[PDB]
Amino acid sequence: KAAEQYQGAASAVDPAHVVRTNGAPDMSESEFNEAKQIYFQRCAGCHGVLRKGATGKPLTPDITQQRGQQYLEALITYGTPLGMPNWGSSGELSKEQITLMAKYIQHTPPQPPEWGMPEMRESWKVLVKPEDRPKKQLNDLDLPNLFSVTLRDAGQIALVDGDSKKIVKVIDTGYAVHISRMSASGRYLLVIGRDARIDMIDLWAKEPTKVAEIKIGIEARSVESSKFKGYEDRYTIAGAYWPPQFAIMDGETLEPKQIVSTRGMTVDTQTYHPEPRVAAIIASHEHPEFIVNVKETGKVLLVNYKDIDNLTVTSIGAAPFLHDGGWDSSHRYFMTAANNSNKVAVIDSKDRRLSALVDVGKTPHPGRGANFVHPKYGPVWSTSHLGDGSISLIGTDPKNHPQYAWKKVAELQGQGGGSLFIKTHPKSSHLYVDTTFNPDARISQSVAVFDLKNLDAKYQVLPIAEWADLGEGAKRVVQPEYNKRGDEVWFSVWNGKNDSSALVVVDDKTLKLKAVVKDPRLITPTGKFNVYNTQHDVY
Amino acid sequence: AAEQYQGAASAVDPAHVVRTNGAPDMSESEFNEAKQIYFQRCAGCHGVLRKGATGKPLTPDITQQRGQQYLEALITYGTPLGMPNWGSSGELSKEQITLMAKYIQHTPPQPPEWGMPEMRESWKVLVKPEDRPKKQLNDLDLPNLFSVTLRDAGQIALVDGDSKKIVKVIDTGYAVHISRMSASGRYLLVIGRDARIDMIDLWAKEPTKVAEIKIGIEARSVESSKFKGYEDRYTIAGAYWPPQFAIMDGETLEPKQIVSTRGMTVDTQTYHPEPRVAAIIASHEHPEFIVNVKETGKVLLVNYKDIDNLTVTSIGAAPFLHDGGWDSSHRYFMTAANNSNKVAVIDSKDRRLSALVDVGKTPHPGRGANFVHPKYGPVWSTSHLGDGSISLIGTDPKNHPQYAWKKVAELQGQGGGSLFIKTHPKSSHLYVDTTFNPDARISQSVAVFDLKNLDAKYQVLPIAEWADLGEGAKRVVQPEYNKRGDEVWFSVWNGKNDSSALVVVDDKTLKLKAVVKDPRLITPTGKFNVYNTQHDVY
Ligand code: DHE
Ligand code: DHE
Ligand code: HEC
Ligand code: HEC
Ligand SMILES: [Cl-]
Ligand SMILES: [Cl-]
Ligand SMILES: [O-]
Ligand SMILES: [O-]
Repeated sequence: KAAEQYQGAASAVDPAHVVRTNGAPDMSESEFNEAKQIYFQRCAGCHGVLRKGATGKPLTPDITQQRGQQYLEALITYGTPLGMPNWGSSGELSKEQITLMAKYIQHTPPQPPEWGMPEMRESWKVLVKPEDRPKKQLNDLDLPNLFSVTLRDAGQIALVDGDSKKIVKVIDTGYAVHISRMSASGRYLLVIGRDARIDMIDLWAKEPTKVAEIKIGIEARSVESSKFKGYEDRYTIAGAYWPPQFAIMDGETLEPKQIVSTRGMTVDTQTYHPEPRVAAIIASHEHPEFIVNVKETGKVLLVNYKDIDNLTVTSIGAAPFLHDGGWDSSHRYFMTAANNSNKVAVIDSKDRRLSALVDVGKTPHPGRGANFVHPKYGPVWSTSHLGDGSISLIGTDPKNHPQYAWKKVAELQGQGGGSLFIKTHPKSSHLYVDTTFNPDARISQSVAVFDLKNLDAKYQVLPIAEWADLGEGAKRVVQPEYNKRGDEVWFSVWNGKNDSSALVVVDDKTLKLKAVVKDPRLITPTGKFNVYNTQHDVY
Repeated sequence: AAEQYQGAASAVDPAHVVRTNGAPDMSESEFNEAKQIYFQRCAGCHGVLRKGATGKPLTPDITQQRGQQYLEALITYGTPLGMPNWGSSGELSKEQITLMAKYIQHTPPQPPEWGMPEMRESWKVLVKPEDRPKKQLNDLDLPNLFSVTLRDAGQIALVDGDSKKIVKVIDTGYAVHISRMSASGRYLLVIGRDARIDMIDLWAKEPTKVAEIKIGIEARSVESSKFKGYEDRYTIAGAYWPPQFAIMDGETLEPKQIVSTRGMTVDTQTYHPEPRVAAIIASHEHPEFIVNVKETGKVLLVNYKDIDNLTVTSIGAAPFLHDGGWDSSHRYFMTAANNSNKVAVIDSKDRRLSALVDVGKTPHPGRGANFVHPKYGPVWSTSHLGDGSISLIGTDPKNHPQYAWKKVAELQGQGGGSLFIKTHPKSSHLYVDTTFNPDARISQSVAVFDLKNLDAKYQVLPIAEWADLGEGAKRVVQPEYNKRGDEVWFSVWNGKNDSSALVVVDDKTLKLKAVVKDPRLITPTGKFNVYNTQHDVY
């Protein structure tokens, strides 16, 4: 009873300021559930699970009830010129469904489940123990020139032989794999589904097979491996959208070791955000650390894994809505884009500080980017945009080019907006830019190609989808990617699940069609990752 | 383009996203009546989101599982595991108990957040640093000054150590929990349970405030940078609500950084929506702050070398971290994980957990008591709330490795309900209070041990009786020495409508030396001698 009286006094919290949430329009289970289904299918991607993920005012009951039914129905029906699509005018949703959505967002957001160590360990599986694995490569494949291609809707990936242009093996994975990464030893391929399911693949088995799997959350986009000298295959890390966390696992068995929450304060307003989704992750070559991007809070965390028992993290403020990015030519400065902020943040992995914030076009989407030496400006890194058809060129040589370092030194103009990936190679004199989400069929079905030796000349349009000879469907082209020797560039013709897709290969030296990869198993091909170029960050 | 880019369905499955309810309907006045009682009688232990106590959380998934009649029965009769009985004791009525059972079956109401906009708004620079004196403009003996908390009055009193008189009374936040000194010895920092901080300049004609700010809705700790070359550089504070800690300018109190403590636990490694910040201590080995995170049982090493890009080292200890203090060398932080019945040892130099020592039932050391044992060498001691034991733990890995981080021995006090143990380098006595012991006489007195003869039983000093105050519980709490170390002060914490006092004992003779009475001395609690606090002399 002593300790009971010790903790007996009243809380300093004032009961009058603790608020009960409600005042929302009544809706039955049937109604609420119908709206909820539409929300996660059509609205969650942008607005998040807790509805504070998009720009502008959140869809939380404090704001939505302020607006009212009529305002909400009207906004959902016609959308806004600032990124909010129209659901009524387009005919996507009915007025009955819209009335339900307006009522739905006036209620407290329903909570998805958490995903802690117990859930992770339960999902963890060692298919083949390290001891039972081969001591050397048991097949005669040219592993470095292998391509890990995502068979999105089929929940698989396919290993495609670079030179033979044929599928060597199809592997079952998590749903709609987002990216594929290579371990520092060049032996293990890591893939992560958008459902947060990771699969570890041993390229040395007679037939490349999975040796381990685990689920790190409910939804995720990124996975990465330790690339600092002396740590080959030591640790694997992955970022989840939900729950807002990232986990570190054993690089050899995928055993969950540490789980860290990213819920916290924003860089701009320094206010609390309950859903800071983890975006791009890149491994540092300067220190034994992982560079993790936190979207909504706009924070870049340097997670040191020299000692994972007592985790040391350095939090660098950048800019809101961090997404994708990649190394500069020297592999020291992490060029990442804060797309909704229309800026590119530059992270010095050596000094461990924000080198700069560069103003670019509308919604930068570099991917990993494209590096090359500009005649006039020296070493640069480039990115295309979703919001416009411009290409930003940024100086990345502070040491020998201080006049151009971290400055949007110049621009280029591609076919138009809706661009996703820009690309080049050290041995190439070409710069490729796609237009996957451009509203025009012809533009979305082709790629622009610039001449690095003559940047003043207009790009040449390569009819990628046309060359595929596939028939009907949107046939959107996406992410250009080089081979080991980078004497040929690959593209994906992302056609419908019930349509016909293909991989188109172009001779980089001549800009001529070289091969077209077709197979009934090649369903909804999206991302493609050459083993060598991915492992050694060649872009 | 961007609308089609971010247009695919979320991987989150709608069928697993749950809408909450199935709770017993209650009107606004019924809900508010129950809510008021919750924060007044239950929040302390269970927390705002009701996941703060041991055992099962009071969240709707568990409470609705238990049912209305199970909940009423438990609230009425309590349990022998830390849950008080509210019906049997007659504290709450059956109508109120029914309202509470219904209340906990509903989603926990949410108090507001408190970020940078709220902090800068509460921020006030009363006297700019350039307008502050360049020298001590008074004749006071600052180092032997005592900062006494006048809890219920929302003030503190500066009492002159040698003269025994109140030098000044200052208006502060409600119920200040602790006083702390800047490394320069010039500034006094106080923080109320309401999270309001006040910076006082002891060099002014009259010791007055020069700045203040609110860093939350509820807090308990505040600290100053004590690493060499960082004198009055930064000031940190931990809050209960929201679960965060903030770093400010050690000269103006200007909010700089705010970090959330919400995260995974050390044991189950699961998410905890309310890990509250406890004790905080400034490292002397590295320019960093050592912060304790209760519920998640984590000890963070917040480096302020570069306040723009904060680097934090998270060290897992044990759940329910609370208070603690340095060993004799000021290298190892001895903190208690009360509900786990353990004391964690954090090596601030090597920056790792040196060990987990098993002690008594609910250890409550405060800052602890360091002294050299005749046999086991240098030790660090603590008393308990759960029992009458006193643990002695070896703290010398270099010259006494065989006793390092071990419960080397045990002493026995008057009983449970103990809050603080104390000693001094110049003293040969060890004092331990028993503030919350259910027996009036035991709670109104303290035990004193002879460090030159630990085998001998303690002596009992009638502190409250010596005060001659009349009626009231007259609970005695927290012994504290003067800079010299020949005087030991005690607070006689009586009701606000009763008479309280500070009793001072001659440590050399164990005889009454003085009694401080004043109509302004209302509900005196914590007393902090300037020198001993500033230099961690304990
Ligand atoms: C955070 C993130 C990364 C960086 C990972 C890294 O390198 O660590 C990334 C990279 C990528 C990369 C990396 C390419 C590279 O060369 O590095 C690819 C191929 C890719 C295919 C797609 N992405 Fe991606 N992508 C998201 C998130 C991300 N995508 C989304 O949340 C978004 C906007 C909506 C969604 O539904 O997921 C989205 C849409 C897409 C697509 O439309 C693509 C083409 C197909 C799909 O399945 O969604 N994302
Ligand atoms: C986190 C924490 C510390 C360590 C701070 C540091 O070192 O930086 C501390 C220290 C302290 C210290 C430090 C003493 C020292 O010598 O270091 C004092 C005087 C003190 C007086 C009280 N404490 Fe305290 N105290 C709490 C929390 C804490 N108390 C509670 O939450 C609790 C259990 C319940 C409550 O109602 O606050 C509680 C009850 C009490 C009391 O009942 C006291 C006697 C009076 C009061 O106002 O609550 N606490
Ligand atoms: C700390 C001194 C407490 C105060 C004040 C209150 N509660 Fe508590 N409660 C506490 C503990 C340590 C425990 C677990 C005890 C055990 O035997 O497991 C509890 C438990 C409860 C429960 C039951 C939980 C369950 O098993 O389903 C209830 C319903 C409960 N407490 C309610 C509650 C209320 C409403 C209180 C204020 C009027 C209250 N508790 C105060 C510790 C403490
Ligand atoms: C991204 C491609 C979006 C999708 C898909 C949906 N919304 Fe959206 N929404 C988005 C943005 C960028 C904004 C801000 C627009 C602005 O001009 O400020 C919004 C805003 C809304 C609002 C209004 C909020 C307010 O100002 O009070 C509502 C009510 C809203 N969005 C609802 C909503 C629903 C129900 C959706 C799916 C059926 C949905 N949005 C999709 C971005 C995007
Ligand atoms: Cl934070
Ligand atoms: Cl965490
Ligand atoms: O992407
Ligand atoms: O305390």
